[PDB]
Amino acid sequence: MNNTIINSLIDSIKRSNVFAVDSQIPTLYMPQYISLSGVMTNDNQAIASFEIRDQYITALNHLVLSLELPEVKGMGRFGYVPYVGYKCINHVSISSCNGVIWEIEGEELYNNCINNTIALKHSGYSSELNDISIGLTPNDTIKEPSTVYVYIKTPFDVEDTFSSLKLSDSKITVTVTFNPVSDIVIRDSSFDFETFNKEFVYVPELSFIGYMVKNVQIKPSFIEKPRRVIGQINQPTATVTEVHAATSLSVYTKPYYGNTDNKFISYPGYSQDEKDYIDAYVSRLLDDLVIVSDGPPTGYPESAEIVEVPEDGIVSIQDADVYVKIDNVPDNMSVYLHTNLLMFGTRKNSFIYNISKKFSAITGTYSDATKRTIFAHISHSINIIDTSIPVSLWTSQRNVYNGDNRSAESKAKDLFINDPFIKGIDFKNKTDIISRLEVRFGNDVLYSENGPISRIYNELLTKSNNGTRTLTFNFTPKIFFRPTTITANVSRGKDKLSVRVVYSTMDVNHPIYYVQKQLVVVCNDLYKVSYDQGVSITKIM
Amino acid sequence: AMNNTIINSLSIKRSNVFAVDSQIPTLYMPQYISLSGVMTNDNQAIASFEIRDQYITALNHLVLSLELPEVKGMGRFGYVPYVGYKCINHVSISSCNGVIWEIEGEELYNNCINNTIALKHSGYSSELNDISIGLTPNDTIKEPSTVYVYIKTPFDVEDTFSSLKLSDSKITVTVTFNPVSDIVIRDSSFDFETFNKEFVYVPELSFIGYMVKNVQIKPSFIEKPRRVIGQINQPTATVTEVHAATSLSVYTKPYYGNTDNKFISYPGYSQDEKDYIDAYVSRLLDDLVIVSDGPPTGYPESAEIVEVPEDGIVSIQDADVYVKIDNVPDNMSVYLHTNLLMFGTRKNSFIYNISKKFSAITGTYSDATKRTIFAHISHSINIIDTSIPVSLWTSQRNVYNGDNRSAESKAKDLFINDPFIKGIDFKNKTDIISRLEVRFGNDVLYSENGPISRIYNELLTKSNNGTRTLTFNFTPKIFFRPTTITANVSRGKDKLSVRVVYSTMDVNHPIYYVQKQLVVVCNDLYKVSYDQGVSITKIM
Amino acid sequence: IPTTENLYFQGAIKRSNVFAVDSQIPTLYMPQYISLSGVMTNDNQAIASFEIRDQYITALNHLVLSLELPEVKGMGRFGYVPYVGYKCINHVSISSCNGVIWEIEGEELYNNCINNTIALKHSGYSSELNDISIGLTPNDTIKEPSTVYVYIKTPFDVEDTFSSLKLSDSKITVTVTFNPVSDIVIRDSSFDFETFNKEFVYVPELSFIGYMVKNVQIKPSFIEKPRRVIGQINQPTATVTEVHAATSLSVYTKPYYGNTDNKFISYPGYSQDEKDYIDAYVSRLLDDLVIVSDGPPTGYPESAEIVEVPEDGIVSIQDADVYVKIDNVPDNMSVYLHTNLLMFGTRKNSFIYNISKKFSAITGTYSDATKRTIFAHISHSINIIDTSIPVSLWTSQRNVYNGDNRSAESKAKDLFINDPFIKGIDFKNKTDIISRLEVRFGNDVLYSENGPISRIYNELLTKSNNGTRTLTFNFTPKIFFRPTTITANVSRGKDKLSVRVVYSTMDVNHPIYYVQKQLVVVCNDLYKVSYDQGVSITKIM
Ligand SMILES: CO[C@H]1/C=C/O[C@@]2(C)Oc3c(C)c(O)c4c(c3C2=O)C2=NC3(CCN(CC(C)C)CC3)NC2=C(NC(=O)/C(C)=C\C=C\[C@H](C)[C@H](O)[C@@H](C)[C@@H](O)[C@@H](C)[C@H](OC(C)=O)[C@@H]1C)C4=O
Repeated sequence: MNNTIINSLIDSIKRSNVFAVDSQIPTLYMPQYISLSGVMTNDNQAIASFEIRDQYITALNHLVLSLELPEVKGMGRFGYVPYVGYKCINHVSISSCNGVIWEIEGEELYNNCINNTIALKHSGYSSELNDISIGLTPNDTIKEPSTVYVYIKTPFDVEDTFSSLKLSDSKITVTVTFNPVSDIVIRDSSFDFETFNKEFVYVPELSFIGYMVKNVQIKPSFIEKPRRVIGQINQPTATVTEVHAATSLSVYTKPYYGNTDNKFISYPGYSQDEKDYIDAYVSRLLDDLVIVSDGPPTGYPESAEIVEVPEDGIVSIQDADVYVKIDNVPDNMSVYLHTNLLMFGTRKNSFIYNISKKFSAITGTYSDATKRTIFAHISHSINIIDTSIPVSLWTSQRNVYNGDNRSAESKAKDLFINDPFIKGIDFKNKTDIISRLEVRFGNDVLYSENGPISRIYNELLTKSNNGTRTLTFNFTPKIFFRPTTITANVSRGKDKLSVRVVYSTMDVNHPIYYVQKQLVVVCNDLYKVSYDQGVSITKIM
Repeated sequence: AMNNTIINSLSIKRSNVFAVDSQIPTLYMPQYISLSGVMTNDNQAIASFEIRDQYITALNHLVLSLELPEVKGMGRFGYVPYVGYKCINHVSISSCNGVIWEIEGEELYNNCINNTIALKHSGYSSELNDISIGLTPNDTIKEPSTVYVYIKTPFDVEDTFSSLKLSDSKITVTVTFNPVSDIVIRDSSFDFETFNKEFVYVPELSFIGYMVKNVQIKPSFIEKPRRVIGQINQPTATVTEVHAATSLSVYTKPYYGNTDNKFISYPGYSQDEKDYIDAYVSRLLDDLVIVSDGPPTGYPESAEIVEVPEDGIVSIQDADVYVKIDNVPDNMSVYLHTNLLMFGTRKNSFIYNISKKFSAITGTYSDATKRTIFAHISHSINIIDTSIPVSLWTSQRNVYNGDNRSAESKAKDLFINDPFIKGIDFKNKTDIISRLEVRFGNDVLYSENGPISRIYNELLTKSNNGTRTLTFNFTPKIFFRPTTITANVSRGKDKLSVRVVYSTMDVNHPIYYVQKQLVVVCNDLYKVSYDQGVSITKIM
Repeated sequence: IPTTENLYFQGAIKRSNVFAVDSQIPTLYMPQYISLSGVMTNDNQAIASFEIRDQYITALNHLVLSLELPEVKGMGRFGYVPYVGYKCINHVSISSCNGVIWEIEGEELYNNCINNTIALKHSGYSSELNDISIGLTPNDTIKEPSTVYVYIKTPFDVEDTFSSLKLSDSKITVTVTFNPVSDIVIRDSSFDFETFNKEFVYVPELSFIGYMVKNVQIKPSFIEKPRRVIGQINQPTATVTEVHAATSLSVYTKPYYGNTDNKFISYPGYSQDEKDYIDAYVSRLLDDLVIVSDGPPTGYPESAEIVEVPEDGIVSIQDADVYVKIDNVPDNMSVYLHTNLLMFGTRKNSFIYNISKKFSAITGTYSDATKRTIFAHISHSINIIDTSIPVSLWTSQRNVYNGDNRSAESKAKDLFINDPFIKGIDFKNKTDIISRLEVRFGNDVLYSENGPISRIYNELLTKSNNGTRTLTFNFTPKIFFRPTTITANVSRGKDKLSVRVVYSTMDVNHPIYYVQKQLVVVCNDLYKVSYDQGVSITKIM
């Protein structure tokens, strides 16, 4: 230590000790990780029930659901959706003999864990699970058996032991409803889904941190329970009734693919970036987009317009110019460009949405050894929306053209995607289709915004990179304080939350226009956690 | 079920760790409030936001929205990474009694540098930061976008507890903006003259407002940052009237006022050290290795383009460059530019040559596109090379021509005016400080050779890009009165004098001529009193 | 119609103040960053002693050890292990005149900092340090001199000034024992390690945050000291004796490479992902795997089976088919495939583990200019285990075949890896080799598991992606509360923690089977910090 600091200190005011503290004796307890097998029940929806009844387990928290993924054998393309564990959850319910204590919808549990990288990884996020593997023979192993762990985040984990679920000498039932296996699987037509669906069984195990407490001093607390309201298809409104004490309100959009066969051209697999989705789509198209053939290429529909690339290299599709230059092309062969690989239009001789027009430069070298074109660099304007268009909409009734002018080989490689937690109108939820949000508490306008400033606040306040337009009414510390809520006024009709959105106007000649939307409104109501005590007499009969 | 061993294991006063009394908080109601400002115009843009409402009792979490316009026309254009923070010059929160809290643009950015989410919202995408090209005068270079800048204040530390209370006073939030030149990376082709004339800052301030029923206001303490920028290249800077300081930060900034702010390359959205280097290598390669029918044309007379021998090795003095290109036509030969960029202060002395920084170049010539497709490059190019302004290659100090590149390459040079660059390179990799000496009055307060104060700053703040910082306060904020370095007016200990020893560079290296500026940041303690409106008082 | 009401707060007793707090006056103190040079001692093991003796250093925390890495000159391949700073630490000991206050093993300090990205970076994680650099001339600079910073995390940093180590007018000694330089260096046979080991010296400097406190009010506290027990080689048990008050128990595996020369085929350098390890291995093998030669290739052992690739492109190695197609092959030359690059078999008529059979497609273009094959795309089933096999195990006595059928050029590029902190049986600790864990407190079974649910909990509760099978007993916030421990019953015999694992069964014909294992058990015991007659620690019993 230098002299200047010594002189600065070398009087007597009431000071708080910042260099020592009294190590308070905590409640005498003992934790233990407890694992239990359930009871399976079977629209023949799979339901697992876990009963927790023990004199020693005083309190419990940190629920983790294990799932045994079986060995997948056979032919065809198969892969699991990212975070497979969360995606196979439809509903989680924690109940006692008095009724439901806390419950959540599958998507909401996922939304609550979206900022937890570790919980998402344990759930099932690997190249082993999420890459689309191919089976060549009926006995070939597509996927090896694996175990996934789903962190069932509850309000009891917030402040560890302080927030824990205290079993007041009663039975606790944890009920897990599962989504059909079709929701968690990405497969092609070649894959035998019918056999798989029948043969597949959900193999769960519930784990939790149990606490054996000596002379526990139980006190009443407060809990936030989530409620979900899904609006009418393509309707820009949704209402949450009986709102008396709400801590938060979330608003988001979901696509509805019930009007399609849920088939999509491409899928990136484990690689989940916006660029990864785009690159996978470009790769799938390139095979049919630029062809090196001896004369006019064969195997394409009559509707297809495959033009020979001039010496200039530029092929003009209306106003759009495509520069195609392939090296080491054999003298007997020529370079061809598919000028209408995928096209859409609602009126004859009108605006046409052509996927071939979304390319500006294609360069590569022809391989004599593999009889394939090895593409070097592609200049395109392909977006996340293009990769998110269901194949059905290209060949829909609304289209005046054939639509899908790809080869039968390409069409056979299309994958079924039935992920239950998709948001917006694209796989990455990039496109914001809400131009204005209006929240009304009864007749009075509670909140309005054009830009997603509520989403920006949600992302900041929750340290999340994928948030939703959320209104937070509670800025008080949880567990130690009674949560602040938006309070109702039944007499003035201020007992409901009415959400109204203004959807972005889309072009009728773009296939995304026909993707149906659903408004999702999530409300977190406040409940009081009480512990029933008293004497009851019963007539012996 | 619980096992027998744990059961067997289980008058003393014990604290309840399994239950707590859910305390009734102060009755309040939060609301996200958004306001439009008042624009004022060296004709510097200033946005004023006035906050006053009988129901807005307190506020925190200031977020500034910015409407980036559609950019149309010809040329290369892109935004600097974290565009939102970069366009902020100064933020000032004041009342009728004066300024409550204020910050310089760079300091606000420095405070949010460890916040990934805040940085992303600010504007960090391929859509904004990649250098896009406009082909026709009506072509859209950049689509309109909205960016969100988190104005981190001392009021967010402990949420409602730390929040700024409004004692029936008018709170003004003043945002001074940097010129649009600082947030834009563009080439000569881009019509910046029209862009600068037509561009307008479109701001909107958002904050979390609180309606508090019967608020019980108490006095608090606030840390306000002060910045002192030293004389260009001067290894000294002094902070006067230091009476109660919580911290002191020291860093360096480059100065490019002696250049045209033009640089050869830029990686765009990809911001790693390797990304900067790879972009530079890519830009030089087409001029470095030429496949031509006879001696290549279009280069200055000063250029020394040598034909690559059958051996493949071209010797530039002591440096050997292996150049081997596949599928070269019979009528054409492989050439190496042996002096692409050169610098020297004397005619027969040491030369800094960029071509000598290459050891192996391999590729395949494309007959279809008439260009060389490079496979693998072995080089010793560093982050400093990518950070040299073009002006320094053709400077007066240089005995050589300097820039022996083609007119095509020179036309692709980009103007970079990022206001928050640190050190002498874009990634602030090179540490140019050999010694730090901090004096309080006349006495040496702290002395260091290695950047151990930076290592402590990075550890204690969980940041990967920190500064040489002396922290005097290790006491928890809000709940305690901050610990400070106290002054002695009588003894003369009322100023912080920083003296550095810059590491000396080679005069024959162009980086030597990059001007430096020493930045000293001091955080003074102020008392916040709500008697007769909101007012701050300097602890002395 | 476009107008929407802009109204504020449209949703409106002893109360705790949530909008204001009393700014308590703290203890009068002054911090200072203090740096000290040590005293080097030399089994000739390196030991650095730092004596802290000052009447004004009242308390201290945040220990940071600086290390001056020298300029590395000469020929051969050389690079440092990632996080070089932590890897050179063997043991850290903080002691006073009364004895040891706190101490840690090198690996445990690293384990405690594994979730701290910043601390790991400061330690030495750069392309400059970790990439394997090559020296061409005896005076060529391989590595430039560098300074690394090792954050010696102690229990005194938990609650900053509150948790800080107080110096009761006593001399505090910080002793740092260093691992041999062999442990922190990755080099080939060409590199003169004999001279390097002789010329290398550890150049340390200890830094800490010292606090000069005016009228300090010292109070007794509690400290957790880690204890490590390493089981006998290939022994599935390990016991921790005298367990009286433990806060946690960690169990993990380590490989033992003493039965090998510590040489490995490949190393990715700075790039440390699972894919980076795999890609580096594939790259190293490709040079010998696919050969473009004028007639049968030379330089390989007689044991090697190099087959000419047919016009078909398919080379069949038993039931495995390898598609090899190289472009621009000269007319005087042919394409060859090494069908047994690396092979292992316990019997002559048994299952043979062949690395060449792990490849399905190899495509590239031959360069006439550089006389090399430039590989475009490789389809393989190479895993993290393959990259983790020591070269010695390919040519071991157990193998009835030659094993290593690579060229002398490839074999000369093999690197010595002596990283002291490797876990599991692979470099990334991906493969879980424990099928069952049994923890006993005395003779009674305390905890048993099949799946790694204790590791899943460790990873969740500590927000770490690289955790260990850990049993936590303390769920109470440190420093404010007295830590909750598993208490002993000396009379009943429960005064020891006995761990037992059941290793997952591997195939005898796979070289990984012969990688020897060591069980590591870490126990954190509770000690009382008493400041009567200087600083001293007492074991809670
Ligand atoms: C909402 O929760 C709050 C408490 C109530 O919850 C209670 C009911 O459960 C607690 C739990 C679970 C705790 O772990 C602590 C306390 C309490 C409670 O009382 C403390 N209670 C006191 C007891 C003594 N008084 C007065 C005086 C003598 C100093 C102060 C509080 N100190 C306390 C601590 N800290 C210390 O002693 C030490 C060794 C250091 C403290 C440093 C600073 C000061 C804190 O870091 C500060 C930022 C803190 O306020 C937040 C971490 C948080 O507050 C918020 C708003 O976020 C609390 C956890 C605790 O660790």
